[PDB]
Amino acid sequence: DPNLWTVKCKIGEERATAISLMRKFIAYQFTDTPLQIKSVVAPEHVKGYIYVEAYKQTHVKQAIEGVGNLRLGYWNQQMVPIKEMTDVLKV
Amino acid sequence: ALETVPKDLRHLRACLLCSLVKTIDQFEYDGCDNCDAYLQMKGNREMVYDCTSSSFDGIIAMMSPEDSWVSKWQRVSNFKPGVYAVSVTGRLPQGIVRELKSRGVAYKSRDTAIKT
Repeated sequence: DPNLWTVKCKIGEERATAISLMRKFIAYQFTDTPLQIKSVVAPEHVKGYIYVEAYKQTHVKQAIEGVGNLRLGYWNQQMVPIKEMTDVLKV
Repeated sequence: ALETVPKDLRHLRACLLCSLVKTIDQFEYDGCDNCDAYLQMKGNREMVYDCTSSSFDGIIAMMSPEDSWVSKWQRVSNFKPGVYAVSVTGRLPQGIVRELKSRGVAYKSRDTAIKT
């Protein structure tokens, strides 16, 4: 299964960043540079960073090289613990 | 597709059967895109209010149900790509539930939230 990577986003604009990145995926999925990531998680109570479901940090970087909101996390990304998928989606 | 992709953040409400999250605008223009044949979501609003839930917790931008353990858990590995809600709060009317059962489509509640 794909792994979750934590990418830092502007505080309070994680939802906007997710909407923008999914719109860009819609616009560029049929192009020569589609987004190989699977999904994105922006928990309601998690501010400052979001989770990207991808197999490689390379895929994560190619997905987040869009809006500048994720520039700070563009330099490096951090794995989400294997046990942590269950906790990711808890409300 | 983009038709299933909601256009704005106003008046979001999820379906009770497939947990499809879309706005009243495209529910009016098309209704559901999963069980429209089984539900007749299009052409009315009162029954739409009963057959859709305005309280949903968490959404998933699933696109590959065939290879998603998310889809495995939430039992939409057999539905199309789209936006689905992890938790849906509501229930269908007994009449609609009986109609679906008679047609052979048992109604499985999508309320996966832990109530205390």
